[PDB]
Amino acid sequence: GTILIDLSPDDKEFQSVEEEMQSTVREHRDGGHAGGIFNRYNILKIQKVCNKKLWERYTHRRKEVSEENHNHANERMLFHGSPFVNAIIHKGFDERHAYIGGMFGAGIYFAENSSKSNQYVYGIGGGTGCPVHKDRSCYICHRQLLFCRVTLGKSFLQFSA
Amino acid sequence: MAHSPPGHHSVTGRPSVNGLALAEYVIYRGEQAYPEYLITYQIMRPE
Ligand SMILES: Cc1ccc(-c2cc(=O)c3ccccc3o2)cc1
Ligand SMILES: [Zn+2]
Repeated sequence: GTILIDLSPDDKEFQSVEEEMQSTVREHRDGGHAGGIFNRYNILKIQKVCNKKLWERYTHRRKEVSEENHNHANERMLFHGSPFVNAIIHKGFDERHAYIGGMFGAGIYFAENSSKSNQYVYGIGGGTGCPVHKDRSCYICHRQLLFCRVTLGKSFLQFSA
Repeated sequence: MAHSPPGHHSVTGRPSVNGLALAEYVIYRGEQAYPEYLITYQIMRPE
């Protein structure tokens, strides 16, 4: 039930997502090992992901959270990078997309820094890099990230290194 | 998948060392996220 609609580079929505993408690139403590060496991206395409069933599943949970938390869903737009991006866009997030070894427990992880999610695009630790050149820093091959809507509700604050 | 801490709906990982790192977040239910944009890109070799 998923369809993908291309945004034009002329569209303000293309431009604002490109800007979140470009402006939240940071350097990473691995020197670019997981995700590659870059300061910016060549954005080739931005598509809106439309799936009614998945959307309603999201908004239902959002309301339950809100009502347990003085009417505050505490919703954010966050990046997600995953080898399972094709399954996620078609079937939604579930336990199969969880980071079992994540530092805050087996759950599904999102990032404010696009460059952080870029590290997971080819797998945890960047896997073996791109399918074609086996290069975690490939400048030729095309990559995909998700920019996602996330409900945090009452978030347990964990201070951490 | 684990559970949220009792009385909470997610975990926020507040960066407490790398001054430039933004926050990271964890949910324990797939239903608390929707994948709104698919961005196709290349990283660019610095000049
Ligand atoms: C199997 C698996 C494991 C982890 C991710 C993932 C994807 C993310 O975008 C991410 C962002 C911040 C911190 C951790 C993150 O982990 C994606 C897939
Ligand atoms: Zn490649």
